[PDB]
Amino acid sequence: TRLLAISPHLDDAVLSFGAGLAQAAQDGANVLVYTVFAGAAQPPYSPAAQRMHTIWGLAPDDDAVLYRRKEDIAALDHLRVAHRHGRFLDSIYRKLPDGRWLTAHVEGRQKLAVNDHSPDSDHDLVGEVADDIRSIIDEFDPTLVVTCAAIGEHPDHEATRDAALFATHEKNVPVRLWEDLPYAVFKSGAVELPQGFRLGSADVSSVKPEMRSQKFQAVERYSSQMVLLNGSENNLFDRLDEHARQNAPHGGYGETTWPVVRSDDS
Ligand SMILES: CCCCCCCCCC(=O)O
Ligand SMILES: [Zn+2]
Repeated sequence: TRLLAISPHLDDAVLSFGAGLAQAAQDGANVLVYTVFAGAAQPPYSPAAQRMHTIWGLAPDDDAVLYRRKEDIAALDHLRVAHRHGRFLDSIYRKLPDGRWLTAHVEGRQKLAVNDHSPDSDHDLVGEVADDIRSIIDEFDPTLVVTCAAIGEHPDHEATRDAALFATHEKNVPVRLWEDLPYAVFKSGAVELPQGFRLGSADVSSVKPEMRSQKFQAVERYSSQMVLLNGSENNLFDRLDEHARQNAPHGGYGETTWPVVRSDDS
């Protein structure tokens, strides 16, 4: 088994699929977690990025990508799986064709806004990510690819998912999507896939308590993300446990994944 997990950001694969990854490794699978939006960023940073850096417990002008890459390596090391850090800039570092930042902070609004931009610029990014994923598929030769469902609709998650769908379709490798966590705790779960693709029936895994423990410990390696993920209740792991319990009231911990298959008449 050669399992390629494609994470949009430095944390998503561990949060959503860390128990699956750890179990795969223990079972003897060759596991590689490739993060798309791990590209190096350097000042000057936008006000919005500087705001995020502060929330992440860094100085505004710190090399946040470096800090997060080190966290990712620590977390994946904990799960005993390999990492690969991609070249694409997180949405907080990207610019529009016109020179404006992609993401902006709006005074008095907690949620960051995305500036409108061309259909072409979106298509081009997905195309580039798909190119890189096709190259990794050639290099790693996975028997299975898993990436995010993009529940929560983060643009980076949607770009990752779509590019993975295109690349795996072209290369004829099976693909599954994980339920994005913690997003799925506060979203409906329904997603809109690119034309021609649809989800098959869900699998809800049953993971041994040791795997849950190992996942949760790995999550804690993402120090920069903890305050943000824990919320005003300090209850990330409680919420993840409850979500798992909902989906398997007769079980222990688990993670929901769906196969992606071709739609009828496509
Ligand atoms: C426009 C939103 C800013 C992008 C922030 C990406 C940070 C990673 C957190 C996550 O993976 O969920
Ligand atoms: Zn993410």
